[PDB]
Amino acid sequence: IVMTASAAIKTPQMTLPIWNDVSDEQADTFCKSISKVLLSEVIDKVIVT
DNA sequence: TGGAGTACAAGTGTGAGGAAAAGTAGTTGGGACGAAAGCAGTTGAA
Repeated sequence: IVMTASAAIKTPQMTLPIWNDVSDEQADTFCKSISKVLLSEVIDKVIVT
């Protein structure tokens, strides 16, 4: 912050307030709609013959 | 009964020897407490 005035922070974050009518089950479904999903994450095996 | 030759010693010049403790002659030994970060004008080619 004080030195270097870095536009490239190591861990840039963003805090998102959710509404007062949206629930926790609706919000956990919502976090999945944003997060990056590699194709690696859904693969159990790759068998190559 | 006088002289002709002649070895024994009194007597006279030439250099050659003797010695030592000082110095100097050739080899070998030895002398040399530093494998740091995000960042920026220049600068890579697209």
